[PDB]
Parts: sequence; C-alpha cells; structure tokens
Amino acid sequence: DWNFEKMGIGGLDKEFSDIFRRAFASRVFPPEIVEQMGCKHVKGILLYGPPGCGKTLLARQIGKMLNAREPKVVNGPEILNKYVGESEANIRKLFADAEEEQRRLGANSGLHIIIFDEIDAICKQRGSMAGSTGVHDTVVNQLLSKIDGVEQLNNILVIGMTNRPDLIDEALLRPGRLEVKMEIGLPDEKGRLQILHIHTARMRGHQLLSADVDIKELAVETKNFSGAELEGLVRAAQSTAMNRHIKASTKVEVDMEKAESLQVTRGDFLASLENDIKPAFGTNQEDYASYIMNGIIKWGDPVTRVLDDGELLVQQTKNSDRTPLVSVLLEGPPHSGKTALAAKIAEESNFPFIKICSPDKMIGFSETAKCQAMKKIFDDAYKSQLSCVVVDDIERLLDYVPIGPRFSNLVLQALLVLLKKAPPQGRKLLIIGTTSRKDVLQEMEMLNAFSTTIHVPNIATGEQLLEALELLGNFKDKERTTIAQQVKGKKVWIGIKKLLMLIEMSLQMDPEYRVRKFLALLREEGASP
Amino acid sequence: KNIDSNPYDTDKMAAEFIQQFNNQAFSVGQQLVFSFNDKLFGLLVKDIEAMDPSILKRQKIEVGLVVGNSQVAFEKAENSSLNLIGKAKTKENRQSIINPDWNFEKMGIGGLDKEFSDIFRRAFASRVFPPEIVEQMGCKHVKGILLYGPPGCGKTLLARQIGKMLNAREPKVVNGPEILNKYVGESEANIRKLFADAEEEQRRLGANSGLHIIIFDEIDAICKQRGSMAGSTGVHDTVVNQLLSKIDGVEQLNNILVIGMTNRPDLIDEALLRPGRLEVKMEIGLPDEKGRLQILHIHTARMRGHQLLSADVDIKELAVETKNFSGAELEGLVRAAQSTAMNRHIKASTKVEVDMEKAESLQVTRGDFLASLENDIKPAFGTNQEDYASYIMNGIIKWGDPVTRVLDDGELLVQQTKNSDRTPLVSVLLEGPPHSGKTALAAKIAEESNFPFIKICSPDKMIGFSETAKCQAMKKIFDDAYKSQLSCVVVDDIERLLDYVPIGPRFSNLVLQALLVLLKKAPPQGR
Ligand SMILES: Nc1ncnc2c1ncn2[C@@H]1O[C@H](COP(=O)(O)OP(=O)(O)OP(=O)(O)O)[C@@H](O)[C@H]1O
Ligand SMILES: Nc1ncnc2c1ncn2[C@@H]1O[C@H](COP(=O)(O)OP(=O)(O)OP(=O)(O)O)[C@@H](O)[C@H]1O
Ligand SMILES: Nc1ncnc2c1ncn2[C@@H]1O[C@H](COP(=O)(O)OP(=O)(O)O)[C@@H](O)[C@H]1O
Ligand SMILES: Nc1ncnc2c1ncn2[C@@H]1O[C@H](COP(=O)(O)OP(=O)(O)O)[C@@H](O)[C@H]1O
Ligand SMILES: [Mg+2]
Repeated sequence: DWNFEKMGIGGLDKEFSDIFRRAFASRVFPPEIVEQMGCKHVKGILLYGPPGCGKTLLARQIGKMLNAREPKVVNGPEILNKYVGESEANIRKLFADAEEEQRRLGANSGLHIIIFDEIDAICKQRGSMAGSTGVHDTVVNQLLSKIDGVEQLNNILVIGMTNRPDLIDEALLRPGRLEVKMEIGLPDEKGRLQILHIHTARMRGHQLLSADVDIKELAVETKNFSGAELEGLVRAAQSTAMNRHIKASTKVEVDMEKAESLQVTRGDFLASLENDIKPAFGTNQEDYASYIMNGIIKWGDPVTRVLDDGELLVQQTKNSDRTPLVSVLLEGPPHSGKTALAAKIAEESNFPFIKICSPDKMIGFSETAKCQAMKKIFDDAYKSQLSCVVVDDIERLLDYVPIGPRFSNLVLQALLVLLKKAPPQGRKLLIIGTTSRKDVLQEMEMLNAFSTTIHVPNIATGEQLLEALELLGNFKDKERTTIAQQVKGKKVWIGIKKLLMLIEMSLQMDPEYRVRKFLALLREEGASP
Repeated sequence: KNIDSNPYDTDKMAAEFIQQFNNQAFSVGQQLVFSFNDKLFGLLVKDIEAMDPSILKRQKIEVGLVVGNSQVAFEKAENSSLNLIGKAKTKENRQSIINPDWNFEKMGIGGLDKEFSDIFRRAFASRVFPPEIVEQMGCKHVKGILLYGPPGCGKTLLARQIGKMLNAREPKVVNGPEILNKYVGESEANIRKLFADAEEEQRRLGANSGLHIIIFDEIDAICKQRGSMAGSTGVHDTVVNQLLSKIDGVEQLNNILVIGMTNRPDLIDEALLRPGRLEVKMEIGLPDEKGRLQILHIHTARMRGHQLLSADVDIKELAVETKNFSGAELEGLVRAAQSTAMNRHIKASTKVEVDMEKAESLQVTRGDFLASLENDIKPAFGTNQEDYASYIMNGIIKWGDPVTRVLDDGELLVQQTKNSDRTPLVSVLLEGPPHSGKTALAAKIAEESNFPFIKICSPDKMIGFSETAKCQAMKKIFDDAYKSQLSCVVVDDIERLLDYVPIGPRFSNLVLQALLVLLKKAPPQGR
C-alpha cells in the first residue's frame, strides 16, 4: 500500500514513489527469493532540502511503515564539541543495541533505525572556503569504519539530514554506503491545497467549521509558503476566533455563557494572513516601502521611457525559453533618483520572491562576512520558481575611495562570477543594480558583464522645472509667474532630489519672502554645471 | 485645515451626490471633489456595479453611468477622522475581535495596552479553556515568546503579572552569562536542573498539571554567533544546542513556556526564530505623555489614601516637565521626593531623635518634587547638562554680520527639521579656516534647539582606541538616537576621527565607509 494521503504527509507523491521503488523493494518481498538471489540491503539514505519543509515526518513515517523499534535521535554539534575521550564512547554506544541483537540471534532481527540530524557539520572537512575548517576527522573516520570499514552488519539503516548539500565529502557517498540521495522542495499550488486539507480535518468532522471558509481560494493567496507555516496560519486563525469567548474579570475564567457556537470565520483567516505569519521565501511591504518615500511624479519624458524599458525587461524574463537570466544597470549623476526607481520597477513584477541587498544593513563588517552574506542572499533566490534581486549603490560595497585608489579585491571577483552565473534548470532570475560613478566601473571591466544599461537624466529646461513645481503643488499662480519671469530665459541643472530640499528650506520664511530666498538658493547650488 | 469631528449624514450625502452627478460618467479609481452642506470632500471611486433588470424584465464594471435611482455607499479613508452616520455606510473592513475588557489600574501597569492584548490573544488564549474543547480542535500550545526594548521599561513586570493572573507556580529565573560556566558537566547540569520539576509533574499528573514559566535574561549572549560576524571577536556556540534539543524534539513537554528578554534584537541567530520555536515577537518602547501620567497616578495612590499628599502638588503638571523619562526613573523620582520631605522632621543631638512637636502635618509638598526633579534623578535617554556646558566657554559676542547669518541659518534649519513631513533627516556642515570658533557656534545652536535628546560625540573620549572600537562607539551613539521622537547630534573634528596626516595620506578606510553610510539612513518611522 502507498496510501500517502492518510499517513499525514501531503504534496510528496513522486519522492516516496522513487524512494520505495529503488531502496525498500527488497525488504518487502518474501524472504525466500531475497535469500535465493542473495541481494544485499541498502543501509544509507540522504535527504536534503530547505529548512521547515517536512523532512522528519517522512523519516518517522518510513520507520513506522516497516515494523521496527522506536527510532533513536542524535544531533550534529552535540556529539561533537564535548569532552575529549567521550565522543568516541557515545558513537560506540549508539550502535550497542544493534550489535548486541546481531550477536544474540545473528541474521534474524528487526530494523534498528537512526536519524542523524544535521550531518553536514561533524562529517565535513570541507570547512575552508573563506574562514577555516575544523580538525575533527576522528568522528568521520570512526563513523565510516563503523558503518562499513573492515566489518559489516545487517541490522542498521542510517538516514541523514542537511540543508546544505554542497558541504559533504565524497568519502561518505561512494556506492555501498549512503547511496540514495533525494531532494525535497517547496510545494506548488496542488501541494498547498493538499496540505491545507489535512491540518484542518478534525474540526470539519465535528461541525465546528463554518461553511463560508473556502480552501480552494485559500490555496491561491499563499505563494511560496513553506509547509510548516500553513500550520502556523491555521493555529493563528483558531486562536483569533476563539478569543471572543474569554470575557472575564480580575480572575480569568472561561465564558461558559456561550461556549457553544464557537465558529471560525473567513475573516479570522484573512486577518491572520495579512497581519501575522510573515513568510520565509515570501517578502513583505517593509523592505520595498522605505526606499520609495514620496511616490513617483511625471516631470517629463525620461520617467516614461525608463518605466517602459523596465516593463519590457520584466516581460522578457517572464516569457522566454532561451534567456533564463537577465541583468540591467541604472546610472546617473548623484542626487538624481536612481534608488527610488529600482524599487518601483521591481514592485510591479508580481514576483513571488523579492529581496533588496543594500549596504546600510552591513555597517563595519569585514570582507569575508560581506562576501558570505551576499552569497547567502543570492542562494536564497534559486529556490523559487522565479525571483528578483536588487543591488543598490555598488560603489559602496567595493569600498572605492578616490585617493589611492583602494578597492576590495575579494568582493569584486565574487560579484562578477555571481552576476554571470545561471540558475538550475527551469528557473528564472532578474538582477537590477544602481551606481553613480560609471567611469570607474568601466575600468574594472564590470560593465561588460551587465546585459544592458539605462540613463537617468536631470532637469534641463525651464518648462520641466515649472511642470515639476506645478505637480508638487506648493506655490501659487502669482509666485509661479514671478519665477517663470526669471527661470524661463535661461538653462538649469538640478537633480530631482535637491529640489525637495530647496523647497522645504524656502517654505520656512515669512509669507512675503518665500520667493526671494528660493531664487537666491537656486543661483548657488543649482544652475551650477 | 477644515477638518471637523461633527457627524455627517451619509443618506443626505448620497442623495446630494445623486442629485448632482446624475447622468454622468464615472470610472473605478476616479478622483473628484464633492460639495455637501458648504463643505468640500475628496471622493475616490472604489467599486461599480450594474443595476438589475427592470421589474417588467451584481456584475462588476470599470466605467458606467449614474442615474436617479443609483445607490451610493460612503466609507471613510484610512486614518480618517470623518464621522459618518446613516444607513448609507457599507462595512467592509478588518478589525479582528473585541478583546476582553481589561482594568490595567488594578494590575499596576500603565501605558502598555496593545502589547498586553496581543500577547494574551496569541500566547495564552488557548491555556484558559477546558482541555475538552482544546483536544477536540487539536492544537499545540505556543511555547515561546521574545521581547526586546530599552532597559527599565517594565518587561519583567509584564511576565510576572501575566503569570500571577493565571494560577501557576512561582516563576524561576536564570541569567544569560551565568549559564556559561567554565567547563561542560556544569552548564549541561544547569540545563538539566531546570525542567526536572516540569517533567516529573507531567508524569505524575498526566496532561492536567499547571504552567511552569521560565524567564531567561540576556538571551543574546548564549545562542549568539552573529557576534562573530564583526571586525573582531569570535566564539564557538555550544549551549544553544542543548536548549534547542530540550525545547523541541524527543520527550517534548506540554506544560512549559519560555520567555526570552533581550536588548539587541539583531544579535539573534535564525536558529531560535522559526515557527514551532520562539514564535511571537513584541517590542516595548519609552512611554509617552499619557503613559507618564498613568505611571505617576499609580505610584502615588497609597499616600493619597491616608491623606499624606498636599493639595497643591498636581500630578498633571509633572507629566509635562519630564521628557523621555524611562519607566523606572519615575519610581525613582517618587522615592526621592519623600526622603527630602521627611528629612526635615528629624533632630539629632548626640543621637538621631524623631521630632515630636511637629510629627503631625507630615505632608509632601511641591518643593520636594521640584528639588528632586532638578538635582536627584539624572535621566538616561534625555538632555544632558555637562556636555554642552564646557564646550561653549566665554559666551558669544557679536563682531559683524557673519555671526548673525550663522545663527539665523541654524535656527531656520532647526525649525525645518521640526515642522516638516517630507524630509525627516537634514544635515549641515560648518567649515572655515582653523582657529575661528566653529565648535562654540554649533553647541549654541544645539542648546537653542530645545530638543529633548541632545548628545555630543567628540574624539576627546576615544584616546588610544583602535579602528574597531571607534566604529563600535559611533554605531552605539547613533543607535541610541533612534529611540526618541526628536534628536540632534554633533560631530567634532571629522578630520581627527579619520586620522589624516599629510606624510601620506594614511586615512582609515573602515571608518570613512561607515560615516558615509550612516549620514543617509532614515529613522525607523516618524522620527
Ligand atoms: N520621478 C521621480 N524620479 C525619481 N525620484 C523621484 C521622482 N519623483 C519623486 N522622487 C523622489 O526622489 C527621491 C529619489 O530617491 P533618493 O533621494 O534616494 O535618490 P538616489 O538617486 O537613490 O540617491 P543617492 O544618489 O544619494 O544614492 C525619492 O524621495 C523619490 O520620492
Ligand atoms: N563668533 C564668536 N563670537 C565671539 N566669541 C566666539 C565666537 N566663536 C567662538 N567664540 C569664543 O571663542 C572661543 C572659541 O574656541 P573654540 O574651541 O570654539 O575654537 P575653534 O577655533 O572653533 O576650534 P578648533 O580649532 O578645534 O576647530 C570660545 O571662548 C568661544 O566663547
Ligand atoms: N509536507 C508537510 N505536510 C504536513 N505537515 C508538515 C509538512 N511539513 C512539515 N509539516 C509540519 O511541520 C512540523 C515540523 O516539521 P519538520 O519535519 O520538523 O521540518 P524539518 O523537516 O525542516 O525539520 C511537523 O510536526 C509537521 O506537522
Ligand atoms: N509600565 C510600568 N508601570 C508601572 N511600573 C513600572 C512600569 N515599568 C517599570 N515600572 C517599575 O520599574 C520597576 C523595575 O522595572 P524592571 O522590571 O526592572 O524593568 P526592566 O524590565 O527594564 O528590568 C518596577 O518596580 C516597576 O514598578
Ligand atoms: Mg574644537
């Protein structure tokens, strides 16, 4: 039987299918033919995937599916990092029961399962990439010798677990030990629909769930939701709906007046979905809501062209089969409005995964820490069906300073490789960057890595300045006429950001001196190419 | 400018809307101006629906026509003070539920209302109902809470009050670094000697025992590896593994509840923040004016009962001269306002003797409060009186126009940074030739600013420091300024922080790449 909808696990049908078809087909056939052929039994499995997706449930379910003892448990950083001379004793103790049973009745016993949580720490000499590795080869050598060294056993089965699959030494994966490896992944719409159908099953049985609640629609509003957070959403909804019936006094007592009629309504689901349970591979209206701070105003031609090009790039990266990766670089003079446009372009992609790697959250970090943080941010984007990332103010990550010059050579070389890297098969990406010194990056050869570039200009005519002032709607018609009497017969040079500060400074004077001070200010800072 | 709280009849508003905009085209998202009772309002189109067929004979549309029999429903915008009455009010919003009515005065906490309600609704809403209905639903009670805020704002008191409200055993206590004790075999023994009572009670009484609160402290020392991601430092993390194994996993318990309290929310590993582990997260901040009033009104109740408080000592007034006063410093002020009052009625002659003739009339008076407010409690997140006291040395005397110009410009900037909403951050750089008086003309502007929080970061207190120490000190000083509704900060001799020396140059590139970043960082929100 493979009734994988009653055991408790949902959204994983092919994974268990393959795992059984290959590994555990010998332990289900009658022992007669199994002995006649002489086929040996697998004694190792490696599951790897993102954290909080349902890896332990599968382990316990596979253990129970074949009648066996209660699975043991271990932890990675626990067995290691204890008093010397005792870790080996613990490792030897781990298999004591299996060894005793084998010595007692030989080749006729029950499976003894183990679950080696977080295996990519102790059995890892590949710790030297940017910092340093640890001298702990004793543990890995002892484990390898025990599982299969110069001796063998037939009453064991080792299941590993890890969220970093590229930190495992090949010595622990040669055929004969830890052969079958599988990858668990984030569920899609059908997976979420199945998952939401199990965690709320007892409530529906006892007519304690209102008929308005819709699961089909609830399966379309949670995008890139991990498996373990639907449980959190359901629990939050249950808590919210049941808090109305706790009206009490100095000493809290249950409101027995209407203990019945305790019904959960769609409103509570929606409330818990908007205010609480913030996703892991889903982003919020916090990161891309502090960069944009005064909206976007159309003061001329450039805004429309830039937004149109952004939309074209997005629609290319969403409907192409031969260019899974696209990049674009924004540039312009300082105080021109580069950062405030990248966020606006990215916000309208309706992309499930959005993140912003800015330099203001890394203050005082060393080189290696910054490289590792950037690498982690990039790695957290290959796991979603389609994503989008932003890298703003590049020239303050490299630490460029005109004197010297002085850059950091360990960040540029990571940035180039990561910019030219392609994601796994089937997925897509889009990278946007903003910089204010185009003449410097060209020397470093970086510009040849970016697919395309766009130019963001400043205000360069009296008409555009007047239009911006009108749209901002601050000065009256008379003052606008007075200003136009001067600005029109000349040229201007001022970025959009500086205009807000100049207007704010000017507005604080007396009512009759709000124009002269502004005009005086525009002569010193502005109109100065 | 014309906002008012007077009620507005939606039925009349809808009738006037139809009477005016009849046979007119409207589209979703359209913005227009509507006049009602000589009052102007801004209208934004939200939903449009077609009519039903006539009697002789609710689709959504984007554009349509308005007629006499059309219906209009008015809803106030977000954070709108407009008062709307009548049946022409559609109610599609989100408000959760009506939390149980609370009486904070009896418990003894003031200024914390939303946080208390949220914590009770989330963590504890499922530990009050009988086990029957909870079992029928199927649930796994929350077993984790995290709190973080400035010291002395009433964090532990919340936990103790909530624990004593729900009949439960006396809470234990542990200290963060105290559990980091030399060698293994004692720290692990300490971890073991925390849940033995809980597990024994669970085994003895099954799934019917009482709650066992366990209050931590400085949880950012243990379970802290981000501290290694710095310019220096570095330490292996081993104790977090034991606590993680006990809290969740095999032999899990059903009558435990951890409560972690910290001070640096960003020095926490992601290991101890994922659903199933410490779930909820709340923050406690400095109290505001009404908070200070409520706090004071609670600590001076016993004296008022027995008629020990004079009639002229108003409590309302004292809530307007204490700005950015922490929670505990109000208790400190109240305590210090009594020693002075009661230190008068004591005579000593070869031995301290309690006075007898004037023992009665022992009443605390305004003088005690005023003296204590000026020379007793020294605030922490508040205005100093020594920093900008030794900088300006011999006053300021006019010698021409430039002094007037500089002072006027400073005043204009300091008023803009207080009556603006589109530019929360403004910075100005003074400069001139050496030996000209550009450090006694900034302290004067800061002192005339009148902002509650005024600090001065100067190189005089960083003699012999390396680069990392300077970075840490500057970061801490700047961070402290995000905890007040207004802040002014001064940097002196920027050339000295960078260590410039023209046999070179030999500047420091780890301080110049932080000073640039800091000067562009909008405060969290509305500060
Ligand atoms: N059409 C517009 N284009 C760009 N910015 C605009 C526009 N209209 C208004 N703004 C405002 O301009 C500001 C641009 O952002 P910001 O001041 O951070 O510029 P920046 O180029 O990112 O700065 P810096 O060069 O210092 O990194 C934002 O406050 C945005 O509200
Ligand atoms: N504009 C001014 N008018 C009158 N007196 C002034 C003025 N500016 C400063 N003073 C006085 O002169 C002295 C100024 O000394 P201060 O330490 O400020 O020197 P400085 O040249 O600004 O310093 P530094 O060389 O470190 O930049 C103080 O006594 C101050 O009272
Ligand atoms: N695919 C899934 N279906 C149903 N429940 C799940 C699933 N994945 C996780 N859960 C729930 O999450 C809880 C913890 O998940 P766990 O297996 O510890 O995640 P991880 O494998 O990352 O450690 C389990 O008790 C289980 O009920
Ligand atoms: N909101 C508050 N209401 C009443 N008293 C408070 C409040 N906050 C702090 N206090 C007072 O401060 C004293 C100590 O507070 P404490 O719990 O040590 O603060 P922290 O949580 O920062 O350690 C208590 O005796 C308490 O009376
Ligand atoms: Mg000086």
